[PDB]
Amino acid sequence: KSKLPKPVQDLIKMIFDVESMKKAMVEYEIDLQKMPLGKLSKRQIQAAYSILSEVQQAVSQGSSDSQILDLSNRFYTLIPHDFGMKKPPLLNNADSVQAKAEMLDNLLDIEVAYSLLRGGSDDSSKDPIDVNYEKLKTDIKVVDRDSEEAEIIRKYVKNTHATTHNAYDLEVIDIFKIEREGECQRYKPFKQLHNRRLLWHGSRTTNFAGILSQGLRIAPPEAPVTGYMFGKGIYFADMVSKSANYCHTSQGDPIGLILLGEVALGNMYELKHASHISKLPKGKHSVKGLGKTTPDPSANISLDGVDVPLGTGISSGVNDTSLLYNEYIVYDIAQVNLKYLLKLKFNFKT
Ligand SMILES: NC(=O)c1cccc2c1C(=O)N(C1CCNCC1)C2
Repeated sequence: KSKLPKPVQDLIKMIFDVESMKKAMVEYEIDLQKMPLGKLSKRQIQAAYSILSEVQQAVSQGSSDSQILDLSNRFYTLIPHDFGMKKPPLLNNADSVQAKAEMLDNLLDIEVAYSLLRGGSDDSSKDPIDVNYEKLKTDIKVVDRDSEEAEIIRKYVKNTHATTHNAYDLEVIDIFKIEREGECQRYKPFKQLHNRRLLWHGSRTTNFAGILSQGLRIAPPEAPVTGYMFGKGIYFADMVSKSANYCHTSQGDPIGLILLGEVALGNMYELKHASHISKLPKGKHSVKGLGKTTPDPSANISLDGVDVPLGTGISSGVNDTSLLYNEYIVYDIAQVNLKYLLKLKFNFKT
């Protein structure tokens, strides 16, 4: 039986839940009879991205239908859905390819996880929890409730959570210190770079095995650019309110996970509107999307050299911005050092 702590073990069970995988799929209207979990493939997901990019181009050009129809059939041939009747939705706009792409991102992480939860020696010497834990290649330690670290984190979560979107309330059930294998010697060279901050990154639970196992990644070339406001990179927030929205929780499954990463921002290229870049200006090492709301700068705290902007949310200088919350994008996976992972309960006000 595992020597790990209940909170950690329970974390393993969460990120490796098959049901959750089939749930996220069925929720996507994916036919589990035509496309069961095991059938999922990386190549297949690549091809699908490519089709979606062709649709974007078609949509942008103003393709004379049929071609927009043939591309739609193609995508639904690759990704088997069950509509029954009324026919599948036509992918003929930005909105459609955007959503279809977000799903492929998720489906990708599910394949990564299922491929892991099914790979390796499935013997009976070590217990399932221990085996799986290893597959993650991540050191997971529980952070004491009554500790300076926990105190800080809880304050960061409490302050950056407001009422203008008070559709729910946040409860920190567990906080873990995390250190992925490799993520250290890879980040080292970037630590010798100013503007290092502790930012948020929320994601569906089903994507966490792939995140811990392979770290946060950047969309592939084949992936359509629509949706990525500031190009293909890694996105973070300084307010749990913006990040917590990517955990996609509901009163049905009120529990989600959210990361806390130390990001070497360097000199930030500040923008107020979407802008595909990837290629920053000389001297710029990241992008900062200016939001209408920022954490009170006077409340900024630090440690080790990492700034924690846990100050309560105030109104930034600019409202001429399209963004409501700030956004931080880095285009090099090594500019990120994941530090903590939180298990949070979302209490919806309804
Ligand atoms: N994940 C986060 O915490 C997060 C935080 C801030 C902004 C964004 C994300 C995120 O994931 N964003 C997506 C990027 C891909 N295109 C859809 C939107 C934008």
